[PDB]
Amino acid sequence: FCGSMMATGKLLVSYAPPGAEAPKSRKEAMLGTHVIWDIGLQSSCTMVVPWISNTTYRQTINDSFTEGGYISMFYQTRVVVPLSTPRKMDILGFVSACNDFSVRLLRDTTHISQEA
Amino acid sequence: ANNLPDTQSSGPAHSKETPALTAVETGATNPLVPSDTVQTRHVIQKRTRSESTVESFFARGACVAIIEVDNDAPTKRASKLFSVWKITYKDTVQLRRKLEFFTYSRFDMEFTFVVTSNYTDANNGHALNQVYQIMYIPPGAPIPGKWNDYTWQTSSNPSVFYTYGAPPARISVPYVGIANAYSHFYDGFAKVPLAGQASTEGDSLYGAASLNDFGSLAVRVVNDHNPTKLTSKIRVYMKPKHVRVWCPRPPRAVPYYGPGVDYKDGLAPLPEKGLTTY
Amino acid sequence: GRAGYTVHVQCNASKFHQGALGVFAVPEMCLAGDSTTHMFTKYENANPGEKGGEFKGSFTLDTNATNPARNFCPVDYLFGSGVLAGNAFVYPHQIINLRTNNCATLVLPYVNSLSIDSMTKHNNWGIAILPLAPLDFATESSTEIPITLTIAPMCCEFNGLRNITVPRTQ
Ligand SMILES: O=C(O)c1ccc(NS(=O)(=O)c2ccc(N3C(=O)c4ccccc4C3=O)cc2)cc1
Ligand SMILES: CCCCCCCCCCCCC/C=C/[C@H](O)[C@H](N)CO
Repeated sequence: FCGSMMATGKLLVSYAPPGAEAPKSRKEAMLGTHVIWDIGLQSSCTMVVPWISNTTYRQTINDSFTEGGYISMFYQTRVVVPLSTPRKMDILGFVSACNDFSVRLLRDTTHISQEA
Repeated sequence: ANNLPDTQSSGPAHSKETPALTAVETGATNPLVPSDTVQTRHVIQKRTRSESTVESFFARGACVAIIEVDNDAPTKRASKLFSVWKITYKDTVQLRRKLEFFTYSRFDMEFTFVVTSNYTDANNGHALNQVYQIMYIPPGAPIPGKWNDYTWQTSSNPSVFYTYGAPPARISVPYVGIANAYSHFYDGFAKVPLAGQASTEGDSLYGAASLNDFGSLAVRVVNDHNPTKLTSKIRVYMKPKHVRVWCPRPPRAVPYYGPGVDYKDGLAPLPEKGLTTY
Repeated sequence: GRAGYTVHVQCNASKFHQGALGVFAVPEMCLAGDSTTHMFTKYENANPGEKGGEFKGSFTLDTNATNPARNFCPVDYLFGSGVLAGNAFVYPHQIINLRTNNCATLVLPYVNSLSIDSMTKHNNWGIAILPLAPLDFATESSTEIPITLTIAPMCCEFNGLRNITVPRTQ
């Protein structure tokens, strides 16, 4: 959370394992895995997306058989600021792998290409 | 009924411990003693809380009902030769309020019956000493329909025959609840209405559990009628015994209105008093 | 059905706001009705669901005899049951004082006169939230802040399986 120190709020960060309609409101999202983040002195919050999969591995392509689920963020209460404070702020997102993470079947990427 | 802690001598304080300051937001009460904020002497405390135990608080017979019966010719349709009183502590207020300091309770109950009688007129002779029958009718037992029908045989119901002029009758019952405690408050219904049921089905009074939870007392004058009409009142006094209570509640502040928590009148209990007036 | 609860009331504001909420967990929280008929609140209104209900500032008697509302009329200073609200602190409670905290957490055991009871017929607990000190903020426009309840059943235990109960609504 990169707002002012005088800004307060509670957010909800949710992970819904796949197979149902994607959460489009907090009511559905709070039924899945979720963390309620209180914006305070500690300005960062981490939600672990646990490994929940039918297959022992997922493919690194878009494929419904090994789909991973849905990640969403909602306002739990709301952002509240006093006067003389910016009413719009930014949050930044980061992602990393946990210590249980692994990959296999080396392959060439689609992220780099060359032309004659 | 335990004794109270002695007050310990406490001298001047100059330190970073601040018992005076607290945070009621936590929901806890600051357990301060006088020595925390003023200098105190040593006092050997001799006062005790023997009379504020729940047992001592309820160890009193309270009048819960006044059952009026008559001894008169059965042809006199105005006279009432027997009376049925459904058992409850909610016909009066005092014992009710004391009990409703708490949400749940277990207790044995002592019933004491004080019977008084009088002539109604003076031009029809006199009367011989009356005997009164007080029959407990547990829920489901047949309720008397007449002062002299078969039900008064009381083969299985407990009955007390009280002779007028004798000391008030008295009996005891154990804790008879079908639950593990009496519920002074029930936030629910006897029925859950079901979708599709007509509006006349599944409807029950809010907060009532059973239509007849503890049965009734049926009271009559056993004697055949004298030529003159006699009126009697049986005052019922309840005393809880071996009381246990759970989940204290704020006491009733406005007049009771029915057997529920409803209120209609007297909604302005507090009087007027200046903020800066001692 | 049987369950305890973890109730978490969430209400954040700024250091320039002020106000206090009393959050009370009331066993057997019976509320007063709105009519001359005793104990007349209907099941549908007594069980509003997640939306809950609101305390009122004064008692209004429902005089519509043809189509009675049969609803609660819980007055705030009577704590909705004819007892002074100031004494509601005898109940398990916390205070959200906006200058101090922005949340309250009440852990409620199963409280009842029975080991287990019918959850559809009987509400074991009530949650009451009363503004002990009014919300205020240095602006002419009326400020508003949200309160969010997050409740977790705990040690849920169910008995007597059969076809599903479908309570009447509306
Ligand atoms: O003299 C006193 O001790 C006595 C005198 C007054 C009193 N309070 S009262 O408000 O006047 C009152 C007066 C009568 C009844 N009452 C009835 O009228 C009745 C009829 C049938 C069964 C039970 C009852 C019963 O409680 C209840 C309360 C209680 C007891
Ligand atoms: C002459 C013998 C008569 C014996 C009568 C035995 C009945 C005992 C009744 C005790 C009264 C308990 C108080 C009431 C408890 C709560 O109100 C109920 N749980 C809810 O209605």
